[PDB]
Amino acid sequence: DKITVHFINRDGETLTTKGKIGDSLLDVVVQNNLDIDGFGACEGTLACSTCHLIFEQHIFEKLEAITDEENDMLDLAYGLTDRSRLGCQICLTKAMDNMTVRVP
Ligand code: FES
Repeated sequence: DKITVHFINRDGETLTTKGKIGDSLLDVVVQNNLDIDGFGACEGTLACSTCHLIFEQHIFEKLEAITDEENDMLDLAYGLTDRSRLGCQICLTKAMDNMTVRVP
């Protein structure tokens, strides 16, 4: 199944695209060639902070439990919020249809 995801880019523009249930948010950016500068540098291997996304609170609270490995890297991210995750760790579910995520 596919869902719609909106990305607010760091230039304030919204990029709307579709992703498949089970794909990571990095897969969504890559597969759809979204023009988000520098996003996903390390290719989803927890060796960068560049796939950092800011979530809506209601989505964030139902995401999978964060690992220490993700958290340690995420701690170093520019514009870290209490609703932040590394996007390459987050896989799409139907709860996320029409959600908005933001790139700081
Ligand atoms: S793409 Fe590097 S940790 Fe997510």
